[PDB]
Amino acid sequence: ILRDLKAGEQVIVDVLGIRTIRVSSERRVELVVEQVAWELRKIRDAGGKVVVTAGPVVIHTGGGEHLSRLIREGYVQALLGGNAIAVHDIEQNMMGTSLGVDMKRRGGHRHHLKVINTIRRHGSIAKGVESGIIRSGVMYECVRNQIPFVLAGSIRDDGPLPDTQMDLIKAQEEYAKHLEGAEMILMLSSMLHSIGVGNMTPAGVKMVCVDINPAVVTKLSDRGSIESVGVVTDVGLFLSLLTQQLDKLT
Amino acid sequence: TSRIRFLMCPPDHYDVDYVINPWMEGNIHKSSRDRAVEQWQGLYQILKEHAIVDLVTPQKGWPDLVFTANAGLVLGDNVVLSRFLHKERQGEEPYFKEWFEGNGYTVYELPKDLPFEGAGDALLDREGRWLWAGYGFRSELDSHPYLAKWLDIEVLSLRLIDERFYHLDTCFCPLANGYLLYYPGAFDSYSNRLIEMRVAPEKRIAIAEADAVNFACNTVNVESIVIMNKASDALKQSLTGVGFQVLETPLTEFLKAGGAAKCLTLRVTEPVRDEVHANVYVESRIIRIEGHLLDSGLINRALDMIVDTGGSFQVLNFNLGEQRQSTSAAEVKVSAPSHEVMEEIISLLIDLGAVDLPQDERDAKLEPVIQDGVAPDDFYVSTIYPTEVRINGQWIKVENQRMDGAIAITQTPNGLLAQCKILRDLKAGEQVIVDVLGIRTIRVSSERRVELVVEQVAWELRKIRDAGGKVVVTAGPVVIHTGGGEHLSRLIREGYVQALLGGNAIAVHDIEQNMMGTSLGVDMKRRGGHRHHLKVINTIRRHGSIAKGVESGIIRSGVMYECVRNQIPFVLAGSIRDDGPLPDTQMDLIKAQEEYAKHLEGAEMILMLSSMLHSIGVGNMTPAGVKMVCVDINPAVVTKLSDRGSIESVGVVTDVGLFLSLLTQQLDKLT
Amino acid sequence: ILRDLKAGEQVIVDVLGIRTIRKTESREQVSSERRVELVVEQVAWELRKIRDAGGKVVVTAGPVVIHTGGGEHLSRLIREGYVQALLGGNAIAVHDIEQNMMGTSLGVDMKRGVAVRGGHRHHLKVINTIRRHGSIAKGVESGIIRSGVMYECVRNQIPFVLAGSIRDDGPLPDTQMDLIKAQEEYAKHLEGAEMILMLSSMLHSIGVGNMTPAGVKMVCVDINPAVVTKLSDRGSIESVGVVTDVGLFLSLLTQQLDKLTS
Amino acid sequence: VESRIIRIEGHLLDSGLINRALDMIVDTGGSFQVLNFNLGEQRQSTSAAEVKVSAPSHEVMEEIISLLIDLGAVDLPQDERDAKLEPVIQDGVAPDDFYVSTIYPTEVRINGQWIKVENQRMDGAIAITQTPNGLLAQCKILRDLKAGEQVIVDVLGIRTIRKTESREQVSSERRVELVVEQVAWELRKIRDAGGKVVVTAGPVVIHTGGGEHLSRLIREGYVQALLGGNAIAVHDIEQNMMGTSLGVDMKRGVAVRGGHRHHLKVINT
Repeated sequence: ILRDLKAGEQVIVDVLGIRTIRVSSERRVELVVEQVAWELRKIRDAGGKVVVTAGPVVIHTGGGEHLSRLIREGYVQALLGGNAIAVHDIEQNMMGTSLGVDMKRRGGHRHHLKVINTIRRHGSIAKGVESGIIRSGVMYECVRNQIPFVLAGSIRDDGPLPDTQMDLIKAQEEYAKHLEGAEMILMLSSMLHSIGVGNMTPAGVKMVCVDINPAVVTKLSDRGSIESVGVVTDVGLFLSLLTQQLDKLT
Repeated sequence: TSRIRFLMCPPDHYDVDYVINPWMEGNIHKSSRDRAVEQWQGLYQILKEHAIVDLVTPQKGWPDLVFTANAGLVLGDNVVLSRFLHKERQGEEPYFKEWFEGNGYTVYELPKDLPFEGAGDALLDREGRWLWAGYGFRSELDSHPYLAKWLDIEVLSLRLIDERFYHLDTCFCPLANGYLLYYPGAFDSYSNRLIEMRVAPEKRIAIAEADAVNFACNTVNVESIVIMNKASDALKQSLTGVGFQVLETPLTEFLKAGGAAKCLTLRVTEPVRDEVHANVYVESRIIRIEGHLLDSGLINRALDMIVDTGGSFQVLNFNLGEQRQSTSAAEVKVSAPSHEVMEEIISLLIDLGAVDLPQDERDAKLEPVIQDGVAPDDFYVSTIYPTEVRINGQWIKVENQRMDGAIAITQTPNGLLAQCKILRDLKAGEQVIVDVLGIRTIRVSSERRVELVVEQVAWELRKIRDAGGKVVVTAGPVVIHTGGGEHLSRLIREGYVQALLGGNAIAVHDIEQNMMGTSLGVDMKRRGGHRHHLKVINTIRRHGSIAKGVESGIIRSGVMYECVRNQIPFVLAGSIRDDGPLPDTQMDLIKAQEEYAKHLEGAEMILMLSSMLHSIGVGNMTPAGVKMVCVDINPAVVTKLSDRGSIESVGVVTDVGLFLSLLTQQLDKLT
Repeated sequence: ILRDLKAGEQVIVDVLGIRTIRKTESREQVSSERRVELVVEQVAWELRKIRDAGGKVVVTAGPVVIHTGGGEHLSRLIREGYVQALLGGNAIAVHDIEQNMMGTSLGVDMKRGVAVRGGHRHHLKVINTIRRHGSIAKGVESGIIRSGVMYECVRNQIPFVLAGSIRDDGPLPDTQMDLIKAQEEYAKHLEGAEMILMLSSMLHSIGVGNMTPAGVKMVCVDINPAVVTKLSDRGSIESVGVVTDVGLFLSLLTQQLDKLTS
Repeated sequence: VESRIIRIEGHLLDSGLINRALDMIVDTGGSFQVLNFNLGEQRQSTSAAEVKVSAPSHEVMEEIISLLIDLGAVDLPQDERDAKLEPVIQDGVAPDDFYVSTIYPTEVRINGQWIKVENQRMDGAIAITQTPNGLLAQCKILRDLKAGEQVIVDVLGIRTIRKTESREQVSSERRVELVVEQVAWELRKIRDAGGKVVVTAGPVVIHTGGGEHLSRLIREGYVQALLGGNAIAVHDIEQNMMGTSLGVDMKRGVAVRGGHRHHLKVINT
């Protein structure tokens, strides 16, 4: 694996001399989008704090440009996620793919691993931005607008990126710290990061939980309706309707 | 007496100190004192150019005293003092009372713990003809009869349903010359119907959400002048177009507490008409419910049903019963804003076993069947539960109980017979129970994917329409339920659909959504009873066809409407589950299959909008070469129809309302 | 279509002298096991109690019963006196007869529990054969139908009603295509019912539900939790619903019924 | 058997607050008797009820009172007592019977005085300390507890301060069976040949009652290594020690609420 390579080893490049041997209604979504957009604009305007958690499905499904727009226009004060969402976002922006899938419509792991290796060689996402190889997207806007982010590691992480916190005691601490003072947590199909964040968050914080996995949603919409809202829908579609609605409010 | 007087109160002690509405949330001690004073001065000085303004003395610890609209409601020499729901504003009441007394008003006071929040929740018709009174968040429905009596005026009740628009004056603004500025989405379907019955279309200025969250309805109308926080260009054009002069003055510091220009003012010189007198549409009825009330949660379920349906309550007494296992009993006064809503409520409470007090028990009302297969207006709709009805002072058991029928009363050799019958089995001359008296019971696709298919399908639809080709649509009731009917009827109106194939249920729900704003009793504005549904079926059966319903003017919009108005052929194939059915529904399925087949001839595209079995049936009839577009969340009507190869059959697994929404949006982009 | 053929017409048989002319581009492309098991235990007990007391049990059933291998178990239930009436559509009868005559069932490999393509020939053959004999009952009498759900209904004189639908192939001559009469026939057989067993039959289950008063035990089995959640709105003392494989459900039910009367 | 009278106030009849309280009592293993009910005069007036709660043991009583505390159940003002405190003796370990915190704003009674708990979160312990700025009550996760800290145990002297609006609200059986037949055969073949079988497992194994069967597989030599997370180990141990599993009633195959106490107890132990 990349992180185990040692200075002085010879590595095969190019491709020569290699062979192998053998659920929510239309009304519902629209009502929640209406409410969440109003609240987001309201909180931003009052200088409050919104925390977003996001999983790779945000990128895969086609929602990354909507998220990076939220981050660029001041609606997001911290981003919590994992290794995979940062890799796929950087990948979509550097090569227009995510897991080798052209966003223009399976596919190889080459783009994915090239991204990981390139960011490891620079040493951080921010140095990738500074050197000019990351020019847009979710991680880009976090760096350019100095929005704090935390990437918590997982057992399945590829690489990982240098930025990824592989000491989970520390990761839980960093999450907790960024959650302080949050008025709203927007959880964009981030699964275990969503559960972890719910466990850390006291009552009184507005929780918005978006996912097609209709039970990260019901497990987080258990804190009562007045402060936790749930929608079961594609997160890219949700983000698309949300940014549209924010524009209507101007 | 042509001189207009307002009461205001300066922001000396104003801030957001607590949270009692959704606007205050996040805003504690976030008000700027300088900007608040400057904004308040802006409004105050504009108002003084057009009217008289008195001031209440400001008071430390009661910041929302600036919102004088809620002090009470004045009409002539009488005032009904506000009783606030939240303790944080209740401390204002003595200072408001003091001002009204000092100015010689006759002050009426509601019972303690009966909330009513003044002109902020009750807005006079600007010609003084009636009072519009809100309920749902702050003022109680049961305060409305007091307003009517004490201020001697007709009172119309409106139910608020959006917590951001928690006072009537946030979303509703009567104007000079009969105009009305308002936000329909703040009201339930019942209330929207009432507004539309009372105010002609030319006089209604319905605003968009963007204007509503700027508090554009929270407007002070002096004569031809309207003063408000901010108006869009569109809104300014509408208002100036009918002769108002619009004056804007920023009030964002007060929006932080959930109020604007109108909330900051109380008009104390209001038009008093000699011919105007007390009139109350609110009605009430006392019921008794008995059993293990606390344990079963039965009383909780009854009360929630009363409130969800649009009414109100007051528990008059609750008795525990004196041994640990014995049943409890509660007497509950139930209130409703109209007779129509009362009937819906009483129908639901009947199933739960609610009964009259002996002194109030009455015989069932009866009306004659005059046409076979048609019930008289306001027939009671049966449930699955065992039921008794009171005829000539005697309770008799209903036979052949079944939901969604009418109860027919007939005379026989051995006495009165009460029989549950489906509408189509009613015979001329039978008597049917109407109203609600004398009735009781006895116990998957990604974002990219959807967008790509929408793009392709929109292009193809516009292309086919423009070349004069033929598009057939099949549609199931989920199109209506999910919220997609207006999108479908638009496709039909603008020439994209040459025939519509469906079943009984989609026609019933579409007509229902358009006549009463519900679908299976669900308000589209956000379970529910079968009354609306059965009333639709019965009404169309009485006219004899959907087209005669259109012609007579009772169907005025929607999917079936546009089919009739644009002479688009439709076929409704029957099913084993059909209610009624509608007259138009083909219950001979050999014939229905033939009529489907005939309408499918020459089709270049079939758009199947989650129509399930009608989709399968249509696929079986259709040769290769016809473009098939299959939309459904049931991800295997989709895979079973997308089996004819990708070049001619396209499938998406998604909400059909969302799909239709994106489709009509995309069609507009192509212009 | 078959029902439109007229005596005297010449019809292509066999497979000679037929070709396609497709253009180039065309030819070239929720309930856990523990839950289900406790529900089955409660239903099996209610079911034996009702049969011994001589009560009436009505079953509605759709094709997924055959596809999941539930057919043998439903057959057994009918054979041993638990089913007094059977309500369904065209499709369950054709699939049951196909599975029993040909060992196949349009769209599903029953034996391997997976979808398959093709199979229309066996399906249409069955429909044509029953139309030739003129009824399911004559198909049993002539000995061409020898086993299965429809067979047991005929042999034990259990009444059945097949309500037509807009998607019906054929239909069978038994299938009632006049839906006013179909609703009347359903309502008649529902009279006196103490339990209704709804075995993933979607539209028929809702129709039956509409027609059924309180005081009737409703058991609703379907892999789609959307129809189960609909039909289960009568409170947990009247209705029960499980979201599961109906063949699984029927298998356990018959196992559980054996434990009771032995 | 233990008994305790509690008081509940609010819009009891229409919020169903009273009804949710009674349900929890009986579902957790207790019983109740409503001793009295004072009905509010209007719809918005508050109502009050006094309820005698019984439990078969102290343990079950604590479970009930923990649930009722969140609904805003309080003591009659003369039955108020100070929260019991026990010291932490081992870093990152709470004393036995530590109270388990919730998401809700919470006060605790220390020498006759009600004190607001800071840094509130669920599944923590509440540590009490005297500081140069007064009494401090702090919600702390278990691993952050330090030897010497005083921690609330039992269920006395604790109340919630929730505001009014808050307290008041694919594979068919045949397929699976043929797959199992193929896997069982491959599995026996590999074990007899001395090969290596690795299992990964998540909590849903315990919830669905698979735990006894996985146990059996390991016991009889089919499993050479087990890979999983924190959660499967805690749920397995909880099910076997306590007969429960956070979030699921294994026996009845349905979701349940509550259960955090048993879960946190296992982790702490």
